[PDB]
Amino acid sequence: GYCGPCPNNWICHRNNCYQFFNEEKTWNQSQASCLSQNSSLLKIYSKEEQDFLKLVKSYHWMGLVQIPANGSWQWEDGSSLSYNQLTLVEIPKGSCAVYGSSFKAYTEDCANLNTYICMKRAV
Amino acid sequence: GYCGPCPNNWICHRNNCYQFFNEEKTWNQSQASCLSQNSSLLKIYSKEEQDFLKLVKSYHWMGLVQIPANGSWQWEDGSSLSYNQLTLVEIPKGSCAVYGSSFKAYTEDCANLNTYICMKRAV
Repeated sequence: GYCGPCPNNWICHRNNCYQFFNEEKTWNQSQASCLSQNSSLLKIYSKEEQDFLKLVKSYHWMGLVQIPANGSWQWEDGSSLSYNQLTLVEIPKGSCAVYGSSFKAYTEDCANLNTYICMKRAV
Repeated sequence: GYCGPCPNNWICHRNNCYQFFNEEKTWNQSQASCLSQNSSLLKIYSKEEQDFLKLVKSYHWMGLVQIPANGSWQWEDGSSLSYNQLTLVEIPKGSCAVYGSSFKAYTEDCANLNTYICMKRAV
């Protein structure tokens, strides 16, 4: 069958759309860049349905952030981080997270410059 | 727009279809597995149009083999390996090649067991 719809030249899988950007930006600028293209930073909503992402090397900003008050990690769509989605390595002080392959994420200072991955959840 | 057509749950990009198999097989068994699903082992026909593949980690069988006589490397579709497609590291004796990320390939004994990537070139 066909996969989509998706922005031109984006990778499509189960109707989810992904694109990898190597221009480095802060977490906020990365999220903004994704939003300007009608998407959001990468969200791992299901390891089973996003299996190939385990093969993505290096580190990239994803849509996982820390809440100021309670300090609870949640995705940009407001949903909360679940145990079965990925293994988050909480390294001191950082309030944003980079995806680091193998369904593992690492906390970092949001002002750090990183490449990033945008995703459009299917409808 | 839409991307495809592609086998169910395969990754689609510019209408090319890809799937990553972690069950390890010899080069021949890997090619056969791809063929049985109407595809062929991964071919890098254009670094520009297959850019995201630079991010694929580990090593996987691809459709690049050595010809018995002249010993010229060519893809499975008969086309010849071009300089601008990838950097092939010819390590002694092997007649098959594994893709090793960053558009680099490494020669290996075809009987080695490796994970593999299948691809359906667009039409």
